[PDB]
Amino acid sequence: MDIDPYKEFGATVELLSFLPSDFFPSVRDLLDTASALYREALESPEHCSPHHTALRQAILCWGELMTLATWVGVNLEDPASRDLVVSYVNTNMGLKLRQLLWFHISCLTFGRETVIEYLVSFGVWIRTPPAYRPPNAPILSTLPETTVVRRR
Amino acid sequence: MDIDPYKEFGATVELLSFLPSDFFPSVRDLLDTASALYREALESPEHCSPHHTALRQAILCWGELMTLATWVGVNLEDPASRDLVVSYVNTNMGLKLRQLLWFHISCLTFGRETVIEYLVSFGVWIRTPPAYRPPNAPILSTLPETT
Amino acid sequence: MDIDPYKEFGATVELLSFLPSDFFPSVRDLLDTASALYREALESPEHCSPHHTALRQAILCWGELMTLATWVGVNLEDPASRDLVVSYVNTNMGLKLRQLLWFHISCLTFGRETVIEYLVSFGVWIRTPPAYRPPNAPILSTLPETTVVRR
Amino acid sequence: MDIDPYKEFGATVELLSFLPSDFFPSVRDLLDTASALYREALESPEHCSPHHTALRQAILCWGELMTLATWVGVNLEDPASRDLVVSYVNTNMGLKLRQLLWFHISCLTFGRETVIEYLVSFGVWIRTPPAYRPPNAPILSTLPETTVVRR
Repeated sequence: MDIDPYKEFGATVELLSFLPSDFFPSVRDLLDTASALYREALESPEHCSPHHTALRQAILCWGELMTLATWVGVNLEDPASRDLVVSYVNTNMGLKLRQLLWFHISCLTFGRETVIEYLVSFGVWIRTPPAYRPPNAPILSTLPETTVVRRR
Repeated sequence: MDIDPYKEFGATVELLSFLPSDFFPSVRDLLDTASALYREALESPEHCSPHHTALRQAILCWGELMTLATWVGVNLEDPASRDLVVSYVNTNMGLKLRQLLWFHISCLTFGRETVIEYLVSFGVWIRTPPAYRPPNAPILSTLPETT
Repeated sequence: MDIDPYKEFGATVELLSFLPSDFFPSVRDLLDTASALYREALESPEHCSPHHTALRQAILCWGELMTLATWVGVNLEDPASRDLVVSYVNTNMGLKLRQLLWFHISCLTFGRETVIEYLVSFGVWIRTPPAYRPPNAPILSTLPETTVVRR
Repeated sequence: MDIDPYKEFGATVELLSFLPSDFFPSVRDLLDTASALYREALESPEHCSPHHTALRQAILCWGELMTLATWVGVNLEDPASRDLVVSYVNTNMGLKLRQLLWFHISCLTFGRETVIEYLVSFGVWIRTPPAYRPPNAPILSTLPETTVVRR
């Protein structure tokens, strides 16, 4: 039974596989973003959308790894293996979560069709050799390109 | 932020704590149950319901922990350290997952309102003193038993 | 009781903690802006807007902490104990004031719905990797863009 | 910046200066009256009235001085200084605040127009020399000091 976490949502793991690891915010930046934006919907006793249902499971998935990370510190006396496993939880298992947090926080912010269409145009850009492509990657942002929020 | 896992489904951590920790079927007995009944819906490119969405996440949460335990076997040359890590994952981290699989596999099979009532009714049984407690714990059943 | 100063205005304490602590201008820059713009309305018998009511209380709250810090200098001799309380008022308690002045002076100026989407947009901007975000930091302005003869 | 807290509510600082300093109940008694009657509206996600907006700011002003009162105790190593500045925060800074808490808690019950004409009437009473002054001062109440009811 091979489950594709994004296939339910119209994306694919191959489609998100082109985004470099530098693309994603840190796992703390994404938890702050979900907390400061969606937490009233995430803590509510409702299903708002499937992106909410999926973030709730992902945020708890990470909290149980952060229990493991703080566990191997107190309950493991070998210092060489304490920091070797914590490196794996933060760098490896964190990279797969950052990808998953980024996807649902973006589909709530920008809409799901916009994020999927952005991952196509970003893949076109990232597959182009650096000489033949524009130097700036495509941007996904709520800000105007000039920023300068103004009013209305 | 708190995010009680069960709250959007009508339960709470305090309501699933009526069940003892050793009540739950081993993770592999749960994965083979979902694989038997639900595999085609769990792998479909659709939103079937929120319980499907929450199983898909839980099953992937587990597969990434078994990757962790496969990694701890290869990459840790201390056998005295590797046991406490691999055992903590299969036991301590399995329990909180083993509760969450049991909940959604049972709400897909038996319905969600039946599983909430099962938790209340199992709490009445587990709270009864051992003298007056019936010998047979409550159990979820699909049988009207038609003839 | 637990009261959130921002909650009646559509914001929370974490939504203003979602921006860096050094984003907010100094207390004196914010008190100058209130007088250079909103003085007459803050001195009036009218209620005007709830941002005025909330901002009057904040300006007066800070006037009492400056009476305190002036009091401590005169009436508290021990210098190491004075530097702890004077710096605590100006920094730790000043940070919570800076956020509260900044929020109401900006909602009176730019609108409340604008400042709330600015806090969300500026905080997501700063957590994005630099290559993947617009190069310029967001900013609030009332000056219309390229209005005459450019558009 | 010369802001008057009460001017938007129809009073002044010298209209509340009719009431002696020791008239006002302790901050604890005033925070229990706001917590008893008004707590659900003070924590509400809405603007109930200007008196709510003013209490919300004032209850938060006191919460920050009780963090200062706690921080001084822990973070100052001189017992001569720590006990001197905490006395200022409780006594000196609490007087102006419990005068402010009294006014808004007294306006939410009884109404605002009643609390103003209570201040005028209590001044007429407190200015009267003690020989000609009646024994029973004015009082804010919704019911007589004796109320006959059948049940």
